[PDB]
Amino acid sequence: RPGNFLQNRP
Amino acid sequence: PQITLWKRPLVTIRIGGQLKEALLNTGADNTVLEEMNLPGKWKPKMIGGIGGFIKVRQYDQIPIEICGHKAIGTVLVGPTPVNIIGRDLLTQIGCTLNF
Amino acid sequence: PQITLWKRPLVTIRIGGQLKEALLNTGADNTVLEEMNLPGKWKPKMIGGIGGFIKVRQYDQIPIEICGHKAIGTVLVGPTPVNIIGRDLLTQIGCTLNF
Repeated sequence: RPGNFLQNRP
Repeated sequence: PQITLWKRPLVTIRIGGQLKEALLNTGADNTVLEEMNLPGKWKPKMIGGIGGFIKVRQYDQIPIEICGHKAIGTVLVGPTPVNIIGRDLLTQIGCTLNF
Repeated sequence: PQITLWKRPLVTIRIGGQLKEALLNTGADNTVLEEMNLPGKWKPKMIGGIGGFIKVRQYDQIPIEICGHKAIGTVLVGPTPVNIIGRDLLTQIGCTLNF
């Protein structure tokens, strides 16, 4: 399962 | 309350009358939910994560309850592996990172 | 400290005598840094999230100072867009989520 939920705005 | 990080910080949220599990995510600028139908106007956006970029739909002024806390804000919808509560709504509910 | 989430929670880290900046990420199980040379044996691993998976190198028992707090643990190295402190080391430095 994936484990790194970094997320950057548009 | 105070949430340990020995395990993923997963909480129940409520959006459009549906119950969902989401991750309290200080590494996310924004709140991003798995594909679902929401009402009203939207705009397409590209967001980046660990492995590249995904397309989402941006909906504004959506009510969402996050572990007992009423919030209203922007929700991005798309192919995220897990529902994510990002900083935009963590701030709204008064959530801090303490050590 | 009790860190607020108005801005991305980027903090000082010190690893192998190098001063870097990293994101405190409650949405990451593990810590991953941008490419760098670390000492000792490593194993290849894949880590995933939004946008898919990347190939990283896993080093063990690496000392790293995060916002002044000493940790020692497993550090992944690879093509992450930003240095990321994950739950593995957020726990070590005593982090909780509070609201």
